[PDB]
Amino acid sequence: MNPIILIIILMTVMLGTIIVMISTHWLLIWIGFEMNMLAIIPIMMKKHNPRATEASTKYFLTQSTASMLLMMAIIINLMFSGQWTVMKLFNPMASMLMTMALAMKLGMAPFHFWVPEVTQGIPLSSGLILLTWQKLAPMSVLYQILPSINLDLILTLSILSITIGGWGGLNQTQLRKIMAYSSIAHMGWMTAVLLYNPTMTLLNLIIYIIMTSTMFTLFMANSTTTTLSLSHTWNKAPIMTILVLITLLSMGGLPPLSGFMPKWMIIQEMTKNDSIILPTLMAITALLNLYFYMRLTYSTALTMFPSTNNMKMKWQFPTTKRMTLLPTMTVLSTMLLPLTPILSILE
Amino acid sequence: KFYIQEPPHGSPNWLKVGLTLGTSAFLWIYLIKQHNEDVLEYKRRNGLE
Amino acid sequence: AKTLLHQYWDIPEGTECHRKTYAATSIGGASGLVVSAYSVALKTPTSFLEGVARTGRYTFTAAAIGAIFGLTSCISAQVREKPDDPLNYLIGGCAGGLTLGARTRSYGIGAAACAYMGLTAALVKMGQLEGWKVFAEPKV
Amino acid sequence: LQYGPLAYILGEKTTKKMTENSKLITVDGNICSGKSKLAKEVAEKLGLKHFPEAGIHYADSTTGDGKPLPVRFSGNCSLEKFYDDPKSNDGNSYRLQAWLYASRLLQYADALEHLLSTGQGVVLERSIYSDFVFLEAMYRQGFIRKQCVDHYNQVKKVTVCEYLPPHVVIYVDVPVSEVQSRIQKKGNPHEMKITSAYLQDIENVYKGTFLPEMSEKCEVLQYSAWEAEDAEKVVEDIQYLKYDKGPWLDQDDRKLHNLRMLVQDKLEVLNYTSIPVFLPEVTIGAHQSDRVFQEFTELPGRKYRAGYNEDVGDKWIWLK
Amino acid sequence: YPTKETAHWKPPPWNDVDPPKSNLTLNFGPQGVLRLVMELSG
Amino acid sequence: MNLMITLLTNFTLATLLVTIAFWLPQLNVYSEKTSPDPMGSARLPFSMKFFLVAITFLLFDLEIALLLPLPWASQTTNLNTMLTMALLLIFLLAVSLAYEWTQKGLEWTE
Amino acid sequence: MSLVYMNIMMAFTVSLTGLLMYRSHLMSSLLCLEGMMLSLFILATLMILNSHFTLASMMPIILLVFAACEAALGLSLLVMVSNTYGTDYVQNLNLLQC
Amino acid sequence: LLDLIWLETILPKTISLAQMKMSTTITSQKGLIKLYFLSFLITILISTTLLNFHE
Amino acid sequence: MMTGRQARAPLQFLPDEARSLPPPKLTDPRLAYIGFLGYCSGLIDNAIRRRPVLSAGLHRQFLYITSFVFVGYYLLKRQDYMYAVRDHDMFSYIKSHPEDFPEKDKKTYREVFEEFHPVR
Ligand SMILES: Nc1ncnc2c1ncn2[C@@H]1O[C@H](COP(=O)(O)O)[C@@H](O)[C@H]1O
Repeated sequence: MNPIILIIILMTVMLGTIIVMISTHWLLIWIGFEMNMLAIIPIMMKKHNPRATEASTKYFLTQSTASMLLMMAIIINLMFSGQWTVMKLFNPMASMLMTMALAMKLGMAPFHFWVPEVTQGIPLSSGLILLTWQKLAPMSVLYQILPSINLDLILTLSILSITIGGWGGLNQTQLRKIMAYSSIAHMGWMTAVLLYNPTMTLLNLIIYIIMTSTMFTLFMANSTTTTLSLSHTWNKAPIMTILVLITLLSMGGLPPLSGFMPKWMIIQEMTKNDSIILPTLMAITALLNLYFYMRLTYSTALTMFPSTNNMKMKWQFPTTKRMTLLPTMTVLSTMLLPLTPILSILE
Repeated sequence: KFYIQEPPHGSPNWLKVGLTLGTSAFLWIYLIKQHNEDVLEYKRRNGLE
Repeated sequence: AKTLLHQYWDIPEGTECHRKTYAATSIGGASGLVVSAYSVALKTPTSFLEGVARTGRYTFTAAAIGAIFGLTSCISAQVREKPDDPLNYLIGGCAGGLTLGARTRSYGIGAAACAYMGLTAALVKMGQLEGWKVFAEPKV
Repeated sequence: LQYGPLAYILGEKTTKKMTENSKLITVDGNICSGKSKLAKEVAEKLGLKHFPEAGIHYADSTTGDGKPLPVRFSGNCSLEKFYDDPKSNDGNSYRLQAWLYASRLLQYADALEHLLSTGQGVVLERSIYSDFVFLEAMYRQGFIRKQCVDHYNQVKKVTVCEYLPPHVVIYVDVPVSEVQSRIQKKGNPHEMKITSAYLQDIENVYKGTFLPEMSEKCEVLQYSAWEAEDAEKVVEDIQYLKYDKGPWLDQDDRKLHNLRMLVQDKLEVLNYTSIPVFLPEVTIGAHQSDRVFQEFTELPGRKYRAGYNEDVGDKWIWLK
Repeated sequence: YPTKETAHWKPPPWNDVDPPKSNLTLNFGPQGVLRLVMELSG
Repeated sequence: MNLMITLLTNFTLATLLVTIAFWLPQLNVYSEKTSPDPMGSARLPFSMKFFLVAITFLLFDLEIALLLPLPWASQTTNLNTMLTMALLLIFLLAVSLAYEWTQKGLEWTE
Repeated sequence: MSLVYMNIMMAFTVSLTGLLMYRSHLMSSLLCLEGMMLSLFILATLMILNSHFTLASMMPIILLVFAACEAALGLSLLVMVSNTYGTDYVQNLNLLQC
Repeated sequence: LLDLIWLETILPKTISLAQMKMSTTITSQKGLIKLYFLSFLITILISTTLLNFHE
Repeated sequence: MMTGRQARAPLQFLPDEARSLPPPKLTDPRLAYIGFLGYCSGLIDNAIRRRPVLSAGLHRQFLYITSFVFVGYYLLKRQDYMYAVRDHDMFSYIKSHPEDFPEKDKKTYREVFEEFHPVR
């Protein structure tokens, strides 16, 4: 963990993601993806324990398989088009292969099988990076290919991802697996809306990024990894319990919080295109999400779990961690509702 | 004194306080100047003179 | 298995029982094959024989569900002389639920499957009549 | 936060101050081995800082005014009650041992931070690597249960593995009869109530479990009762040592910098000490915890951070 | 929600560190003549 | 096709040589060798330095393949961009070698 | 198109069906990854050399080098397993489920 | 009979029982990567043939 | 869904024609709400670090309010420009194509038939 090496690695991750963002050639898109995963491998080997090696092995295998599928789509597109502009593809097989390649990259069910495992075995900063910054680039790739996206495949992937993420998060008690399944459900939610209005997709991506960053920042600040220590934290700082309660209330899309902003407006773009059953089904699965969220807040703040004896020493020391951007991201994740039309800046 | 060890936050960091005050003043006058310039260009564009 | 749905819906309701019965049986067999394949892939079978026993159990159960539901919907539509009625699909869904409960050695599960499968088949008839589109093309 | 990765980028290297005299030395012994002054002599021989035995109010002493906080606010365990009834219903034994292990972990973290920052060696008494010899001496005397033993083992396994052992350890060999006679002549009105089987068990765990692994993982010296008085022989023996064992050899600047970052966060040191394992000798319900927390928040100097208390006389609170 | 299949899943370690669960020895043949028992670390 | 003719002739001559060395002395009736190394029973140790120098060889050979097309490129019109690119690539090789020097790579197998 | 194109597709599908349903350790997965490597390289080179796209001769070589470094990364991962469990078997990768 | 048992049985408890049962079936994986990749193969084959997602 | 509009001048947060609009006032209610959000963020920052909430970090609170009000003003300007673009394009395409938008003859209530369903 040399600070120079960590800074260079983080700059390499940023450079790879921005190379995916700003390029006009498929080869450079793949270049950014490869450099991003290559430089994100040491982030998940920060703590040097065998579980991290297991998680990084699974992550590398899945991402490399997705990248090989991505070249299969690119080479097929070259065969049927003879050109390399990042735009609508010129072959249905190219669109199909690209769609499940990006589904494999983004942990969309049934290609989600690496997401709840890898995030369980890596440190919380690496988990925050994987669940926040990694999702940005293939969203750009899917946004730039939306004319050629097959409707049936992306809709099936979206509904399967939402349902599977909700039903898988309904059972886990670890914080990281709950976060992983919540990320899967949110990914399905904001990929269901992509073909109709991608501004809603970008808004939901920004909201989910901010809210997940707040959640992971609170988890690193409290040094809590399971449900029981997160219950135990009420002796140390009750204001942190209030904060995690209100942002978990926001996490389930309950008004008047920020998490009700995207999904409701996603429904605002479902009935425009004459679709009624679909937002109802995803709303029911969002209710499942809110059920295990309510379970987390019942364990955390709305009750008073029994503590141990050593809390007294922890009452003699303030939190010395670098609690960075916690208040701004907490405010932006709760009271952003009356500024809903700010999504117009994302057009 | 009350604390046996001197706390790191015992004395106000005067450099950081002056930096915060200067940043606030610079941003306020920049916002005011930008608003004045934009409203002047608006009235010159649309002829509300 | 998209054109199989079209062939199921190409036959008019309450007119010919046989082809509706085989179409629903093939739909049930395909669904059971997908479920059994995912179960074998995810849950490791003890051996080849027990794996194909589970696959055959799931496939035959779902095929029986499809055949019973299609047959019951068709005989109810014939006996009511009204193809444009969700009552026939409600009765067929309850028959499928009763068959599933009998296969699973249960009765409360059978009644719940009656209620939910009848409501689902009623909504399928609702979408067939009023043109509900859950997979809507981008219009605006 | 003063020391961070930015300081290490700017050239704050911790082996710049790591001379040959920066040594971590801990001394052990029986209940009344008389080592308490001996380490003090080392503090005036090698110039090393010495730290007393981590008591109940040690965490109370290191922060705030340093005054001993009442036992309700910190500890909730007394040594006199342990000497009175070791098999008591409320479980003073394991609660006292867990609190003392936590205090010793805090003391070892402070010692490691001082050694890594100031570059001066540190002498301690009964470090965290020599605390289980008490607890096992409880379990062989029936003073605790097996669940307490495995809970303490889990706590030690999750806490010790992030730290390095001391350079040289010194064990003073005082037999059971000498220890009992020294206790008798000391004059504490409550110290004769322990059976001599407890001291025999302490000695047995010392010579059966502690020494066979501190003869391997670190440097070890052993002395009898009378040879502990001769300070010049002890300091000549420790100053003429050849360090080849222990993981202090393979320590680069990066690992020591990470250790300095980890020991400067007192929450991070004690995060895994109080794991959510519900053993009825250490868990306290919501009502008492809430009451004692609201009472501790009303104490002077403790309602806010150390630089932000108006009632103790801190100025310019509104400009920070 | 414990079932029969997942009844053996232990809770993870609190520090999330797995427990860790030698050197080469050579027998040089006599093929002066010397038989060396050689210990190597690479 | 002449190149493949040479390759087939050479491979068949090698096959003839190994057939003479493997099956021709089988005519003799010498003996059967029942035959009942320093490695007694221990597992093969994983000397990590060999794997490290192998993957270092792999990375250096990959960017050597990057460095290759200079003799063909030397006739290009934009010589300044070529000179900057080649000097910067060889500087990147020097920087990677310096890093592999510094972080204990070239020790215990120098 | 040409028949060699379809042969390369069938080869890539063979490597795909070999990469997913493995029974051995991670070396088989990396070998099938190299099969995907080789199939994509040959297909890209044939496409570039058949349509006379002169500049896109930068495509094949680059299409190796990057993922080649990525392949090297995978080797290090296997060494980590070889430094932890003794053998790099995939049946030993059942520690993260609980 | 009605306001404490049957009305509690029809809407909320059947839903909760189905939710917890299929949640237990979903999260009962053995953590084997080979099974996950075999399921990936089955999904790809089903999408290419049994659904025809590429038309 | 405006992929063909901003492509002529990409990566422009506030273009030149955005200066043709009336800029939002410094007393905009949305701007004051964003300033309130900044004040709440300062209060939360004081509360999570165990400090006096209404006294400590006054310069910190003023910086929070100032930064929030600045970014809110610029975001409001971009929102107003985007909605001006939206309804300008709406009116322009309505004006350009009046064959798909016929003028409906709004009939009076004196002859149109509304079905009446009595309630009893
Ligand atoms: N299990 C224990 N029983 C009694 N005293 C203990 C125990 N563990 C640690 N101590 C401490 O060790 C001290 C004895 O060391 P000393 O009298 O300084 O040689 C006691 O006064 C206690 O503070």
